[PDB]
Amino acid sequence: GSSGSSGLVQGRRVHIIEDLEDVDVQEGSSATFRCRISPANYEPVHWFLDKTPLHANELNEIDAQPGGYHVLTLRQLALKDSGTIYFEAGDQRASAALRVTEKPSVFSRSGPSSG
Repeated sequence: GSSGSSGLVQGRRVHIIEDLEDVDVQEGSSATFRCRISPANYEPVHWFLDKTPLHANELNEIDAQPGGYHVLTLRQLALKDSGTIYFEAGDQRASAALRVTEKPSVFSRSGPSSG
């Protein structure tokens, strides 16, 4: 019905070698999200969760193990974070079940980024 255009152009090529698996831990902890994506030396890398972008910070951790092993240690998580990690790399997109239950502690992720 609507209008629009199409296009099929690109340079490099990414291949999801070992897509994520899954994670389930009490909110506020550091959930690790490993994923093997080629080229092993691909970068930069993007990381999303449900419907929100993710960037390395005092809490956000994004390592780069050898062999395209991108590890994401989201420190200080929240029950709301519980969703699905949507990794991005070229023309590929991973998807891992990001589960997050309640935790014993309190006051972790209430309002880090106002907006």
